[PDB]
Amino acid sequence: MKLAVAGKGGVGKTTVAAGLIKIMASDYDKIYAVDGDPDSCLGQTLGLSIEEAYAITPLIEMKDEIREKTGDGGLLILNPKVDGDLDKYGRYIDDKIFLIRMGEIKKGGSQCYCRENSFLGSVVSALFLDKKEAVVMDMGAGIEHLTRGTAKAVDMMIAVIEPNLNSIKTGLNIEKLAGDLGIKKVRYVINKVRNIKEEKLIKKHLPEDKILGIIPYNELFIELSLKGEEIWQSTNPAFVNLHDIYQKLRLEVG
Ligand SMILES: Nc1ncnc2c1ncn2[C@@H]1O[C@H](COP(=O)(O)OP(=O)(O)O)[C@@H](O)[C@H]1O
Repeated sequence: MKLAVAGKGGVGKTTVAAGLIKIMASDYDKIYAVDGDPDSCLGQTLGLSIEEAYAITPLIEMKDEIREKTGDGGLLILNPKVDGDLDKYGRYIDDKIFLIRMGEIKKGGSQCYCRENSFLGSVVSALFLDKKEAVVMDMGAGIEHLTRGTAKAVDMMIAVIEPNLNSIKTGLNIEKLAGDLGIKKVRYVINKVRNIKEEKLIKKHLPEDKILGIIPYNELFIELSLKGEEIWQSTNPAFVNLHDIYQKLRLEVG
């Protein structure tokens, strides 16, 4: 199974991705947790300490492997090859979850251009097309990491939104981009709903079949965030919601 989780920053996109990763880590023998969003740490949210996460060097910073994979000094390999060498780009969090941190993309200007991007692209592409084990990658609303090439391999794009017009619009934006790109399934996860009014607002703009589930606002996510980190276990009343979301998710995929 290949999943993409997108959402504007602050919507709780990383928290949702981590939750799904935690829950599906028992239906698969391995899962590629891919942090495609620099602004938030999928690693820490997954339970890693700020030290263990930093140590897992970001794809964008493997300046040597980038030079070697895209040819150096002489050649230039427009199509870097990366497969068996994936497990060298991350760390196993445990016997099931392998984490890869993309690292922030750049643009610069006529200096050291396009190389590293073809590197990350190769990784993403290999993860979705060449690899067979479940993959769950989170990303911002721009879903910049996906391409028509990989889009065909994405079983589902999960748009995480909050219960308000703006955010709902962003969700719809994501649905458009994902669609244009060729992803067949785009489902929503409304996070941080605080009252019933919000739930109604949601239903008034989004169809029922397009909604995976709702996650209530909960102080726990804030407390566990900066101490326990085990923010996703029976201990959390929101886990019931994740279970529902996940179950509904597998009903549509496989
Ligand atoms: N359902 C929720 N209820 C309360 N707080 C939440 C909830 N989901 C996420 N949060 C908080 O939202 C903040 C941003 O989460 P993250 O998932 O890191 O955001 P993004 O990935 O949207 O930048 C985190 O501090 C997280 O604890």
